Amino acid sequence: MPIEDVLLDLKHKIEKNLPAGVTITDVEFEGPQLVLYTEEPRKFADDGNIIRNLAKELRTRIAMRPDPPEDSISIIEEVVSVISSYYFDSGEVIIEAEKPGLVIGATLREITKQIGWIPKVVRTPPIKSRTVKNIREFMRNNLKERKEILKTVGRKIHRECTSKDQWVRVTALGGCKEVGRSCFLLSTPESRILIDCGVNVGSDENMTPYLYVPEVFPLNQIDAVIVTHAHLDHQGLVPLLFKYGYEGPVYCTPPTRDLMVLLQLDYIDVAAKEGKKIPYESGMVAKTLKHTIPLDYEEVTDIAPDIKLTFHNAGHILGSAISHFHIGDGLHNVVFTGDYKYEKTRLFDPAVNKFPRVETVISEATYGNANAFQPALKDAEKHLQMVVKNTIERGGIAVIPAFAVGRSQEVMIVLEESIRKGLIPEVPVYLDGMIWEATAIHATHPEYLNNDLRKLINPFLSECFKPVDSHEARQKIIQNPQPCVILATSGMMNGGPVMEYFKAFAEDPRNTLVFVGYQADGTIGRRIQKGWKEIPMMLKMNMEVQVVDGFSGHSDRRQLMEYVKRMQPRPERVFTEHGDEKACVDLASSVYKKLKIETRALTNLETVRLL
Amino acid sequence: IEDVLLDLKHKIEKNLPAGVTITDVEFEGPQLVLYTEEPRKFADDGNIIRNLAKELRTRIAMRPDPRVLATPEDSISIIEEVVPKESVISSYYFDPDSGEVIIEAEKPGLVIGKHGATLREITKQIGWIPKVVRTPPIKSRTVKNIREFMRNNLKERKEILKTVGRKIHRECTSKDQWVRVTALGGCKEVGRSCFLLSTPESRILIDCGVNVGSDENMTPYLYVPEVFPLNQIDAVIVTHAHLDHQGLVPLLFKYGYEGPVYCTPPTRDLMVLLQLDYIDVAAKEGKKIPYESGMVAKTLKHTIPLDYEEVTDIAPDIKLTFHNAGHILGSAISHFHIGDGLHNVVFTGDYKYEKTRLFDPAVNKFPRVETVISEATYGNANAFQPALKDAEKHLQMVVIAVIPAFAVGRSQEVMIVLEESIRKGLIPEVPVYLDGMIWEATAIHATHPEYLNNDLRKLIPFLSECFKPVDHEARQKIQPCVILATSGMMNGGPVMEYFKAFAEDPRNTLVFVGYQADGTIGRRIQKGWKEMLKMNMEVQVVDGFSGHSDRRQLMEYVKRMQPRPERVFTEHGDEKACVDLASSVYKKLKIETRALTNLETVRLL
Ligand SMILES: [Zn+2]
Ligand SMILES: [Zn+2]
Ligand SMILES: [Zn+2]
Ligand SMILES: [Zn+2]
Repeated sequence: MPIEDVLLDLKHKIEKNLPAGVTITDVEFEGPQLVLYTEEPRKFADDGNIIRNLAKELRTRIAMRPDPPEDSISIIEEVVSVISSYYFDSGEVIIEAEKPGLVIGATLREITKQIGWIPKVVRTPPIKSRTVKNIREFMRNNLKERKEILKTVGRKIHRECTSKDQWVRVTALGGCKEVGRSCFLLSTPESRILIDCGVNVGSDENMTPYLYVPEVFPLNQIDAVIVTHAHLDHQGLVPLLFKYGYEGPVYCTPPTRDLMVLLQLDYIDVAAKEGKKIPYESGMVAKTLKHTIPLDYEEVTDIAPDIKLTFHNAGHILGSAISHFHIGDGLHNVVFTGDYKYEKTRLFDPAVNKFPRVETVISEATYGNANAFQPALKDAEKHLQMVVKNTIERGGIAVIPAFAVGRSQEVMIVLEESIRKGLIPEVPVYLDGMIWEATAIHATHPEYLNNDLRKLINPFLSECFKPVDSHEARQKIIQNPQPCVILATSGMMNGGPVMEYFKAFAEDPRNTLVFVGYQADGTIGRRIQKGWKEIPMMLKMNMEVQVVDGFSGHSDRRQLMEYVKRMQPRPERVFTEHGDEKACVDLASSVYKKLKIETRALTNLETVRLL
Repeated sequence: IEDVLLDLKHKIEKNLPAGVTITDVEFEGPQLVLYTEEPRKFADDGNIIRNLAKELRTRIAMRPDPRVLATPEDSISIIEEVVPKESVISSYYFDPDSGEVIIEAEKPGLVIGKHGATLREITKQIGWIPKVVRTPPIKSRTVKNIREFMRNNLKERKEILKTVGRKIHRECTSKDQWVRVTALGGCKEVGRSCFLLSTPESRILIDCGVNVGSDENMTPYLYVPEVFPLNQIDAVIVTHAHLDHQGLVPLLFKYGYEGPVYCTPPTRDLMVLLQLDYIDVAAKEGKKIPYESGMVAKTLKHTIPLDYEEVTDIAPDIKLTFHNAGHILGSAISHFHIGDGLHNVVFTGDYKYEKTRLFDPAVNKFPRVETVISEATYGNANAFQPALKDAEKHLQMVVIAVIPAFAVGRSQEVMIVLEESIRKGLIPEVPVYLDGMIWEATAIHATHPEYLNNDLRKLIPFLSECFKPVDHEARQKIQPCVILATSGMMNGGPVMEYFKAFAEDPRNTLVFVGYQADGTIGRRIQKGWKEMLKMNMEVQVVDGFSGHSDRRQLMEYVKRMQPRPERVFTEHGDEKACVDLASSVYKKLKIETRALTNLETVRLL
């Protein structure tokens, strides 16, 4: 292996840059990173400048780690505040403390001295995520395979370039002139990157992206998969890639990682109970997680010999990213927005549109229609409060379909506040179908929220919220109807517990059904919102329907236009996707017309050349 | 697979009439073929096969079981007894694709007999089916070398037809339908045409040309996922014989392609001529050689000629029909019928929508067309060219005169104008020297009279005493005269020897008879560059023999297409040419149209 020889060259380079007294054992490419192993980690914990002075002269991302838990936990517990938990990752120990300042750098220095492990102290989450813990245990149980997969991915990233050609192009494999099954191929002569691989949203659930075409098969030709955010319509078929023999990395933000596992296991579990087609088994979710490499916002990451990736805040859901790809030594820069919201919301900061360079933007277009404004945050809230207030005060209960992550959380923040300020009546807000576990995960990723929510996490711990995922518990809400609010899955009524709630509450006109975001073509929710009163399960709906389209987590028409208009630098092309046909085409020609930027709607199975 | 062929056999045997038997059933290329020891019975009742074909939706030919076929040498002797000595048979060729023997006779009626009597007696005795043809005036050495090569390789040939055949008749496997076109070269440029037409079941490559311009080594983007692995390619279609459309077809074989190449019969012959010449000249001049001659052989073993108007299943869901393009001998417009009427797309290749000295106008009538992919060489708003009659008078008046030309294309139309001019006395007289395979190319025209228009057909000009071929001792000997010489845009060949020596005397003229592409020496000169060689030598442009539709003609072609297409796409022109023509069709004719870009894929359905 002539890659060993570039790692030796790197070892020796490093060794003559190191200060006296500091040694390393080995140097390895592990995923995106160059990793230095050391028998003296304390020395790197004390002087953070070595890694600075090292990365500097090497022009790359470098981590150090200890040369290779139950005795560590015990040695730490003597040496060290009210510690909730520990997690031994990279030779780090995460410590959860109610008072984190008391554990931190004199004392952190003394702790590393005695135990070697590097302490990362974190404030004890108000809520326990059972998913975060299961993933951590699963990663420990699979450390050997994981290290080996990182080595393989690493060496492939640092293979040498072999074409004397330069070009860049994007092929669409789903998510064009439709909402659903987003999946795109960015390719160069050296590299093929897959952005997203979603499930369909609409009439037919089985429909996948066009994965069987020469541009994607054989899957081993794929350098990486990027997941822009955790929504099923963007990650849901990533495990199918593995089923079909993909063996590279999946890159996403840390919260995406956690949500993706949650939503995936739930997808296939619900699919079994409801009796639909099950695209992959749970073993493929495990395989996807073993190949997942999280990256934080703003962390520039070599994912291929000629491609650097940087994630930025998208403002859509927890961990949602805008994906910037820097190709070559400044050959081209392309941004895939994923789903985004160019506006500060209760949970997140606005989508980012400042980049060192951007020649091409591929943007979503969900509210892309000329018509498609959505009410201001403040007005949407008052509207929700009034619909819910009125429903309760007259003895009805308010069913609000939602996704586990996305529309549910913003709705909860509004409700808790409203009840707290005596603006909706004190009444139980039931939460069904993984909403609550999804919310727990937010607590574990404070850095992915905006400043105000960060300081607050406390809304989500209100007495009002009552979770339910027991089926036995569901029936008690049903058998004793009693004025309340129900957030329940799934967000477009194509299935899930919201259908049980609906099957039983749709008859009394006193009740209300609250749509808080768009409902896509072909969905049950969409069909209801069009004033169909006969819904197949066949039972007739007399219940009030209100639409308070303020919590979708997407940029409205104005915001889509402002995002591109105010982008720095200004891009030379934009392409549109993730909207119904008219939405993509309307937004595209609007941007050409108003902003004079050449823009056009993508079509599934077309390939466009960027350079 | 044998088992599905038995199921066909046993099936056909159930419906054959009493007395009629078959031995074997094979897919050979696009056809299902029934072998029989009693061919006479199929010659008498044509209703047997014609019905079976229409029943199974597929072309069917019957052929004699080899066990009832005489050897060629005994067939030659049996024919020579049976036929009158003054029939004067020049040659024989025993086609192994069809169990037919082509007999070339000076007097063809004598070999056929009174009402076919003698042709009947010959088949009776030799099994082979005689197709008699009038002996071509010029002798094509290429045509003869190809025929001999096919005989020497009969076993591999039959086996390649079997393999290609079984692949064509594989069953469909997708529940999806779509069509799309990927461009791999020839977009916003002249040169290295190569397009991929694809469906969920099929991938078809149309053309695979060499570059024309500054850099000769430049190929189409053949190394991308849509083309590798090359076994995924069902078929290669070669629209016409020009190097900028077929010249790298043998590179495909070098890189492991093993399916068919489909083109017209004259294209086949011209392609082999021009390819062997390409690599031979590249050796002598000292440029990069992309493949060896062995790859031209391999290509020819895989070539399957189709005549115009022959509807041909090339894939489980694609039927192909060639039609006259009007550009050069054998040039085709390619119509692809996808599915059971899912979509129809025409690739025009290079074409000319006007009757010329040699050819009829490009065809633009089809049963259906939803998409047209058209050339755009003279696509600029500016790019009219003079009338045939006016072009001729101009050439006559201008006309030592060096005229760069391609082996096939510009050279032949020029030759017809010159011989006539000299004969009538428009230019008094001169030896018209012909260098670099022009003459051999012209011989090939004589072998394909059906691919010419009516008037030239009746005429076969080319045997005038004036024309003097030359291909190194002759070169050196070259006194007032005319020189047609290769290559047509001055990127190399003997015309550079002629030029290296005649460029100094201002007395001499350099005649450009067709466009010169970006990056060529001819283009540089044609722009009035005088430098390196000092270039005081008259330059005249008589742009009337390119063999392409001018701007008016391009527009007329689409404007009168029946049916009207829903989209057109443009290619094969310099950037401004492709974009200009596109938006001109959108504006004038209201048909959505746009120029293609290399490496983009467009979805048709
Ligand atoms: Zn989303
Ligand atoms: Zn989405
Ligand atoms: Zn041509
Ligand atoms: Zn051409």
